[PDB]
Amino acid sequence: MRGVDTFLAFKEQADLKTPATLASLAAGDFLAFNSESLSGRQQVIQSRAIRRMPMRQIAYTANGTVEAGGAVEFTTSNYVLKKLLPLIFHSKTGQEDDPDGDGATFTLVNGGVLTPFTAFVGFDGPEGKYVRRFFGAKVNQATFSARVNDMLNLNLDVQAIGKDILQPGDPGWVNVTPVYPGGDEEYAYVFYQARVLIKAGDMADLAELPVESFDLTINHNLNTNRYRLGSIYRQSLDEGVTEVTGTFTLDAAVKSISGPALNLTGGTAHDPAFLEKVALYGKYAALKLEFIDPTREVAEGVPCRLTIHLPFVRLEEPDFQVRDPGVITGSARFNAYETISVTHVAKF
Amino acid sequence: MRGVDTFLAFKEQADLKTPATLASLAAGDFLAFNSESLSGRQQVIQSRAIRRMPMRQIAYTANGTVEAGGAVEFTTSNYVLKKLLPLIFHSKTGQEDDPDGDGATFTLVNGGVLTPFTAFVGFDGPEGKYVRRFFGAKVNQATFSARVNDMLNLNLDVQAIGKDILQPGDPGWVNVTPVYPGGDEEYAYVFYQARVLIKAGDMADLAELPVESFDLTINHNLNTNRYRLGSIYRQSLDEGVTEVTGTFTLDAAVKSISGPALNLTGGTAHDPAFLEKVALYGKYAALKLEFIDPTREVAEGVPCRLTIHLPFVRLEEPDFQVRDPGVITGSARFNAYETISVTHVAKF
Amino acid sequence: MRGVDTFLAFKEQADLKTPATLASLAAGDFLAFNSESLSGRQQVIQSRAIRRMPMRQIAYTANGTVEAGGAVEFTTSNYVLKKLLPLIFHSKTGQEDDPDGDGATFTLVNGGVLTPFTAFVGFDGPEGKYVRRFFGAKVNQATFSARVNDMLNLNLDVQAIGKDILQPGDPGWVNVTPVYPGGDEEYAYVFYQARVLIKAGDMADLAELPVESFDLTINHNLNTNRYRLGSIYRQSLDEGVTEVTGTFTLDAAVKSISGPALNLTGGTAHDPAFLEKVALYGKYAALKLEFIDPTREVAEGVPCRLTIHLPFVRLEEPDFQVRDPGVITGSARFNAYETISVTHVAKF
Amino acid sequence: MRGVDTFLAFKEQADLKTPATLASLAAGDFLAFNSESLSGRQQVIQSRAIRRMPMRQIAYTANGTVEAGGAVEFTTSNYVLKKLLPLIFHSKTGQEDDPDGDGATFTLVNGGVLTPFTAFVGFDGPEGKYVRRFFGAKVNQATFSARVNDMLNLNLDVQAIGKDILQPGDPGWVNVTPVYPGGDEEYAYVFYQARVLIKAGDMADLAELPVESFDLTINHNLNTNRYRLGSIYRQSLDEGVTEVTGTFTLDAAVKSISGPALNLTGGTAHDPAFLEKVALYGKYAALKLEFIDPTREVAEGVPCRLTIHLPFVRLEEPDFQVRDPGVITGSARFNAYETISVTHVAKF
Amino acid sequence: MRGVDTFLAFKEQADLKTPATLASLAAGDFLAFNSESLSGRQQVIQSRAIRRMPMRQIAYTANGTVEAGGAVEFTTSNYVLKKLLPLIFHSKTGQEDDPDGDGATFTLVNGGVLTPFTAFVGFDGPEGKYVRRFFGAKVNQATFSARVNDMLNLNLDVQAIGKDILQPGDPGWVNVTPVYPGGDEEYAYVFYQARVLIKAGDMADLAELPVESFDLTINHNLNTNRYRLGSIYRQSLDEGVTEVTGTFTLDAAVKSISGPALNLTGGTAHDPAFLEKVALYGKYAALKLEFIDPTREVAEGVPCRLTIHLPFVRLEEPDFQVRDPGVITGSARFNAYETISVTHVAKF
Repeated sequence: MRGVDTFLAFKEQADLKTPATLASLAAGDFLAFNSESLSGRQQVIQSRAIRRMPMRQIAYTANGTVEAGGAVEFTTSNYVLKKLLPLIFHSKTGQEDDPDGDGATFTLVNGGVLTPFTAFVGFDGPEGKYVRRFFGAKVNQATFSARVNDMLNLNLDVQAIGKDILQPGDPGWVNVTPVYPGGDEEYAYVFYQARVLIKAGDMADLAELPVESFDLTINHNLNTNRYRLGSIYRQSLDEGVTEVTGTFTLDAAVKSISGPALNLTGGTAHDPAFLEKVALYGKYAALKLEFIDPTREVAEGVPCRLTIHLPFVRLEEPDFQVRDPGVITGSARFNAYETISVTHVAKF
Repeated sequence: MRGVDTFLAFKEQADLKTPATLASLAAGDFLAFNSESLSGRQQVIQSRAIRRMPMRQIAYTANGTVEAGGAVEFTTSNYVLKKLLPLIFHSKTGQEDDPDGDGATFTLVNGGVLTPFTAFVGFDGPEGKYVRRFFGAKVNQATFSARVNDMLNLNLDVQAIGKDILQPGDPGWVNVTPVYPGGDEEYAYVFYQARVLIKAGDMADLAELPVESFDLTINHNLNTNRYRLGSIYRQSLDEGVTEVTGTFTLDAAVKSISGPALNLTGGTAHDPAFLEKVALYGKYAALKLEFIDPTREVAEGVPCRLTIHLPFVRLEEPDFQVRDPGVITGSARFNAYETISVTHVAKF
Repeated sequence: MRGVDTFLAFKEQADLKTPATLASLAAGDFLAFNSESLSGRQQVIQSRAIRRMPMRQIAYTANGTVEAGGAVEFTTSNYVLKKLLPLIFHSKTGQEDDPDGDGATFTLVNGGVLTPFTAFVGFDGPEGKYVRRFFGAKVNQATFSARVNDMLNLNLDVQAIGKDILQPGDPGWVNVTPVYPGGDEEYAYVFYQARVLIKAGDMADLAELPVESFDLTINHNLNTNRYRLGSIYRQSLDEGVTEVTGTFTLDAAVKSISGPALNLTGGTAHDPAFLEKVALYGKYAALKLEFIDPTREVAEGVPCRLTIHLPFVRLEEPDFQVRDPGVITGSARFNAYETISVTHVAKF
Repeated sequence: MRGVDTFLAFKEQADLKTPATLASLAAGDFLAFNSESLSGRQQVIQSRAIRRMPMRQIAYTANGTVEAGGAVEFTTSNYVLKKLLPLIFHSKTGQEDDPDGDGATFTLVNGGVLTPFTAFVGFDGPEGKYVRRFFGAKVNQATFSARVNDMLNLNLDVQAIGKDILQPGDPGWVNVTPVYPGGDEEYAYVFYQARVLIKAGDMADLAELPVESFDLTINHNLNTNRYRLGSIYRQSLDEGVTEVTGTFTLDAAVKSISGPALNLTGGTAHDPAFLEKVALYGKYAALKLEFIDPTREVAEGVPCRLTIHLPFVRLEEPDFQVRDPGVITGSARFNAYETISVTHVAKF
Repeated sequence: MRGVDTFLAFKEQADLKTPATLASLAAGDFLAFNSESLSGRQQVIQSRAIRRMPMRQIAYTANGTVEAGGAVEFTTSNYVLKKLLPLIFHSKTGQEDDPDGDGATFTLVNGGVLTPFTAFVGFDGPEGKYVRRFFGAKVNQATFSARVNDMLNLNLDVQAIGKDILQPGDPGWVNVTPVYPGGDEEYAYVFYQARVLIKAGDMADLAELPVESFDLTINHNLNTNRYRLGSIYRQSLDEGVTEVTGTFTLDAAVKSISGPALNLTGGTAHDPAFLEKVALYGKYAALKLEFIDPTREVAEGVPCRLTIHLPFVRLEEPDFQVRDPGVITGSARFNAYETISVTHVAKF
């Protein structure tokens, strides 16, 4: 088997306990991924009755609860986002390809819940055909990452209720053929389309920072330990409180490329201690990570766009250490507080 | 001192507390090793009486219990196995060079015990001569490892009661000269002599797997904390329950090279999910790791052989992750349950 | 032995592990080559057991995995192409000597595989007779090269599973007599039959470039490291992704000899920065390397022909350096992307 | 196009990111060069999403960061030096044609910076007209070389932010006509005007060495890897620490032609191991490479002059190997330490 | 200085750290060499304290460890061998000019060590007199080379502890006058005195091969990195394991000139694949490189002789490539394994 012999398909399921059928998979369900590590683990119970034996005994071993889940990396593309953003957030408003050009907005709501889905990891190679079905899956974490000379990546940590293996002849088997968007239909976001914008203190508008890389993690803090008597499976994947953290790498005392000057008082003079003072005084800043593809138009004059609005953000000490006689660089970590919004303007 | 200036010699001792003498060492006791890390550690006790002092004080420090032990790697050869297999297992039946050709079988028995031995790490170089004697030693762990373009290695984790240093002029000193088997007498096992065989479900016989590497660990779980008032030494090295684990690396959907087809129902059709289903359904499989040297005959038509019979084995999820568009490879871990047997057919 | 005393014969084998027999060689298997460098290498394993010895020891050395392969240069002729193009590409459609005159087309297909073959390098000279048989061979790389005052050359880099030596008296020996096409039957392509055609931007048709030389490499990126326990041989030669690169030498600001004008907007005015702008704007160009022999007719009015269609090609900076007061010449490297096709129209 | 059809023009630009316009070029900007190799390279990004495809595909490729730069060789002449010495060093004091006759002195200062410039490589030939503009250029390295029967050459390694192509009809195009100094106005330095002077230990003055050739490299160690999200271009060319190295070829045990005797104690007796002892004892020597043209007067009795003052220099082992029964010759490498000064006395 | 103005003298020193005095040099110490490249290198340490400075600073630079060594080429002659063979090998038995005629035998012993020596490279020319003394020198590598129309050459790679320069007036200076053997006393080995003999398989005796050239390298693998705190010098030159490799050039399928036929079964029929099969089957062969000067008698009927016995040798694939229609020639590389012996029968 080769990685090209395998397909990945997420499909949303009505109830957490009812896996999607392998015959319902259609266009839009199959995603091109960078790597998958979904797996299931069964727990083994050993009787505590003391017995003389040189080694473990089959008659006195039982198997207990099962876990399922793992990571999936994606290159954040057009259809990948269309499929995954609804699985990462609670509410969606609008349509990406809305003609007016405001796209779809994804937010976390007060008592919102995550959509459960079934992950199919199918294999069709010279050795044969079989599908790993992970049912009752939820996105536990989602990291957006942007590096130089790279694309925008999206790493999902998924928790599931259980795994099973479907093979030709099983009661729920269909010989599925993955269908993907055309090469001319699917688009990705590259590093040179990115813009990190910050605002703090009395700054009038968002000023663009020259960062080298950025990461943004949404962590839903699912409770993956709700077991009961009479079942080896998790009984739910209840979501806790969403923790939105992140990091971005940039120099010490950087000036803004565009927008106002980095100055907590809104003045025109640059503050070489801007981020350090933001971190030291516990100020709240507004971030905006924005990808714009001008070469792709969604409306009359509206380009493809992926904006992440993080109003109210608290930075840790920016980590600007004097390590050598060269340029002082560091990574500023941050935690988002009140809300996170994601607007995706895209045409399909 | 150089590593070539040193010798290693294990010798079996009647009682755990009576070290073997340095004059009893003879042919068969000295082993060629890859590396040794046997050492002793003394514990330092510091009085808790509160006293004003800028630093620790010699008058208020005592030294407590001592540990000894460490690792020794070997290239699993003819005489190395002859010497070490009796130290790793509880019972031996037969003789390796038995003319009929079934060799010696080493197994763990119900209430069996490990043989204690003394490890001599001797040095004889331009600087002088001295022996590190580790008395009351037992094999705590033993790992067999096979890699491609390598030999079969055996790593022993040894626990001992204590260490001492013998030097010219001590009451128990003898100027020992290590004697080793002739180059034409000693043989090793190479990777291309190895065969991993598996069996599960209704499979009729053992089918050979094409694995890239394998490891098998026997862990005797010695209790190394039995101290008493009136002695700085361990009072015993009581063995717990032997845990036999292992791992082997191979591809997803491997087909067997020889034997039947990998099929849990004994059919002739290949099952591309064989190991995954073995792990997911908690089935017990039979493994057999076997080295055969046809170029070395022990009987009329019986070749040198080292077989490790692991009936009843439980695999973890085989770890077949889609990491890249190339061949999907992974490592299947396993735990052995009821018994482990080791047959060594060898001529000396 | 002289190079004239040796023959070379490729023969296609059903399975990668079953070498072709030396008795199956017939007309069409024997090829006239410029030079061969096929060879096998055995790996030597040295025991890591530390031992005092001034030099390596025979008793403590083992031999490990084997590689085989090397290069073979051909003068791209009639029968050479007939034999080798099926070994370099995945799919073939048509017959070279098809009466209609479209020849055979060789392409890479989505999940296509390379044909394994056995290479016989036989020697029959005053010293005696013996054959080097390289079994399980695949074409790893194939370079087409055209220079002025030369013929079209084809250099193959071949990887194989192993080598063996056949001699009179061996179980698989036949006294083979090489049979070759008649001098009046075999034809080659000369430099003055070549045409390099390019197209980019809005150019309406392919415009001919005056190049001095060209090279085109197909690289199948075989995985030559798939070894296992129990075998010194490679277990497969799995092909990765085919990388098609190349280079052609020409002057700076060249005009086209025929076809439209080199103009990214399809106009009639020449663009002296055509290739530089193609490389700087990351445009995709279409190349066509075409050999035509009008003196050899395959159909009523169809000449012998070897066309290499490379639609979608990306040039690197054309390398037009001002080195001296003479004509500015340079080499434009390129990488092909979507597909490569090779049409061979030939009569045998 | 011929090398005579091309011109080269450097022009200093106010900010690193604002290229000089092609209409601002005037007398003094155009330089006669020996060879140019300025070029730009775009990086190509390949999506990591695993997909079945025989070859790279266009829809899944993006292009990333760009580099620009290359080498330019000059014959160190009057106006070439006037133009380039200000680009190689940090500070200039004086005017070459100062009547008093001390010329201009170029030095590296503590926190000094390099001047950014735009390099125009223009072509105007039978094929047409177009300019390669390399904007944001800095001198990364500068080598002065003197050989026998040659002129003094100056090789610049230049790093730039990016390249673009200007052509008739572009928004910033002007039909520039290169203007050069008259043949009777421009002068060069020949080998027979050179003098290498050394001083070490207690030597009272500088003693002239008879060297066969010399090289002196200034290396500014620019940081050419400062990229950010949202731009394919380098964000700066920050200069590190200037490393000034060099080499000169001469015979073993050479005596000085003029000045004192080569003697680390200032005595009149020659030391045949002078350079070897300077290198072995880690002594610091003072070098002075000086070109004087007596036939060209800049003041009443002051000739044209190019002096390179390298106080404090450390030689490596002079490389005086006995290779043959002839004269022992070798090359002494050196590293300059504290400061480097360059005085140019010239009339224009 | 000319190469004829210099002398070279090795002298054996009692301890590695005590250089031989320049007054102890006498007849037999001075050797005629082809070329020397002995040199010393001092390491320069740069403080890591970050400081603003355009260039390195003398106050913040220190110099560290020193290396010494280099190559010396000799024409393997009578006295050259007498002097150097004891420095290349561990043990010597016998005297070259022993009347019985078995000469001196040089071998590597189990725990043998190399003799340290001091190398004097003295210069006495019109410029003056001075000696380079390299103390604590050991032979790291020694290559014997034989070509057609050449003499037998011996290239030594020497590692030393340090270098110093002695000059008239130093505390250890003596005006040494080199004394050499008379022209009528010294003899060399020419190519036409050479014989390469091979034996493998069941061959009864050594059969002579017609080779074009040969090389044999002894490599002692000295550890040249044993430095300590408080010293800039190496603390030892500990020798590792001696690797004896070599190569000889010959034609493909060569027959033996004398001795038995090249046949792995001892038969009288020639095997055209002899060396290829020796390399492919991993057989061990016995080589013997032997120079005999019949015109020089050491005993009543015993001629001058230099034999290199290499029992047990493993050849790589002989490198017999079909490059052209002429005779197939190649080079067979080999590694010696168990022992190497060198017998020198010589009269002085």
